[PDB]
Amino acid sequence: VTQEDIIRALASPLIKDGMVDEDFAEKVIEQESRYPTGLQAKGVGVAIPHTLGDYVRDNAISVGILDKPVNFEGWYQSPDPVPVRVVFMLAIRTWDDIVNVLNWIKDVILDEEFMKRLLTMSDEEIYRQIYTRISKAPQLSGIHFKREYVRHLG
Amino acid sequence: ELTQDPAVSVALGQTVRITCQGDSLRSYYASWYQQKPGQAPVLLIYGKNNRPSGVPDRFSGSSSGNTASLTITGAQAEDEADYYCNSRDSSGNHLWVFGGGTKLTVLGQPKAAPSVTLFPPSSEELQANKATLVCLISDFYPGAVTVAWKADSSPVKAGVETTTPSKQSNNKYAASSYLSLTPEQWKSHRSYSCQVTHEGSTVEKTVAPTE
Amino acid sequence: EVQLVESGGGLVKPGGSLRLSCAASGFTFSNAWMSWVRQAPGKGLEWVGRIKSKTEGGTTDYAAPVKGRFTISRDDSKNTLYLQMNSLKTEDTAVYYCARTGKYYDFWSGYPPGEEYFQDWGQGTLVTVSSASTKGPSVFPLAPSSKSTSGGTAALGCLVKDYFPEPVTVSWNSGALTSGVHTFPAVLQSSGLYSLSSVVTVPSSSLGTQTYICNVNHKPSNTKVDKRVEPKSC
Repeated sequence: VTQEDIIRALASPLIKDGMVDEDFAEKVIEQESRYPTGLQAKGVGVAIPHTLGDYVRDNAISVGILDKPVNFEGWYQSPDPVPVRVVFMLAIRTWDDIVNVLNWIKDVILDEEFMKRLLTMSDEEIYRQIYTRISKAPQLSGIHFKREYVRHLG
Repeated sequence: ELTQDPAVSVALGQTVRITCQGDSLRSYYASWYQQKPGQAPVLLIYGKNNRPSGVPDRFSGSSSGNTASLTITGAQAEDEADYYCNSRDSSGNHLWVFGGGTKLTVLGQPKAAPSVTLFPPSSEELQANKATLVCLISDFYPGAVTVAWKADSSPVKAGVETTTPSKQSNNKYAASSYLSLTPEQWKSHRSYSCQVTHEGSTVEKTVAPTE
Repeated sequence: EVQLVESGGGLVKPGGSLRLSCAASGFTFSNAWMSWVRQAPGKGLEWVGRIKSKTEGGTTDYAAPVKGRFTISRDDSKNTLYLQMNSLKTEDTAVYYCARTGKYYDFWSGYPPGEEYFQDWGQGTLVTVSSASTKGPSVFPLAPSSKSTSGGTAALGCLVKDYFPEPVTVSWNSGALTSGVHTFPAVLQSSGLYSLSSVVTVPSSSLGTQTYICNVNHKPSNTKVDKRVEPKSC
């Protein structure tokens, strides 16, 4: 189960709600190969794939938990890829908004115990935990987050 | 809100640190610009320590507390310039606030005594009932001169306008000084002198209405 | 190559209005954030304002002393940025630069929404706000004599007195004389008028036989002056 499989699967429900252009997955794939988004958290790799806001109609996040790690190239330069198990796909129109979501995502990936639960919880439980967190961030109020925006892959 | 020393010197080939200080640097990065006289500013460093392509790796950026620093290793004469930091004030009168600028001078270039030429008023300016003495000072380094004027043997401490020295090509400096007087003043004195002091030694040129 | 060409600067009375334009090329203008930065003569850089890309929301921010007097706008179909300046004041006198503005945010350390930086600058357009009126220059020869000359070479020049506003350019023999030419920075006299000088070093033995003309150009007053500089009988 490859990088393209992951991106296509996380883009699918955004495409279905028309949140994004219908070729959004291919645009994220091409942007990931130019500007990689693999990040090293403490015990686990994270990726935050996205593309330009011109391709998004309305703001949303799509979350993926990988049963086994998948290599993503590093956000930061590194000879070795980042083995990722947690993926936040972003569909954000504006620069100002995306910088706020990334700050927020940093806070959750440094939450070691929340990340610990991300690896074990159900789709439903993951939904409720992220939804609560998002709703306590007034700057995140424009971001749409639905139960079908969470899934496991593999 | 962004403080920067007005002037700093560095020996040729050594390292200089140009630091900028303000509250907003605690939370945001500084961008750094080089500006030479007569030209547009040029971006040197942005973000943490990113260089635009074409900026030499002698330039770097760093940050510590409420300060940010532009470091230039092995300074070259071509690095002489005004350096400006910029950052986010976000509550002040300028969302993007510049420091006041630091002029970098590179010491250790070859010393050169000024070449001085003084022109009297032309016949055409006199016929137009005006008169200017023109003192042109060229090819000196370091780029600091003191200019004084004399009427006859007496100094003239008003009516004088001197440009701050500016780099030529060839890395020497040039400056000008103008003495405005009336045609009768010119015709009335025995002579006027321009007196240029550079590194404690003085070159005086004299003109007289007689010639 | 990136190219930013400002235009529209000139002399204008206090309370007047002026519009600046900047034509961009060499990059995708409609993706770009674009700023205006100004520099009063002899002074530091001052940010004026910035307009975001349309996808970013197209919003403007302005410096406080300018808010409610200046407006920034953009025509992406014509790759042009504008600065509308109303209710102008003498303290608005400055060279106005248009700057392509990049944006940066560091994931692990950055603070939203990150930083803006001025990655490409045009050459600037000079805006002079004053109640004084245009004045062309008076050009006078700085004639060589035995009180110039340094043996094999001699300095001769031109004095460009009492003009307003800046700039003045100077060439010699219609630009056919370039080596040894030095043109000095202008001086702002307490009258409010500018003066500058331009000197050229030439062979001493040519002074009786080679003609030397300084070509002075003062575009603010549509004035050109060609002044022949002749050797004195000294």
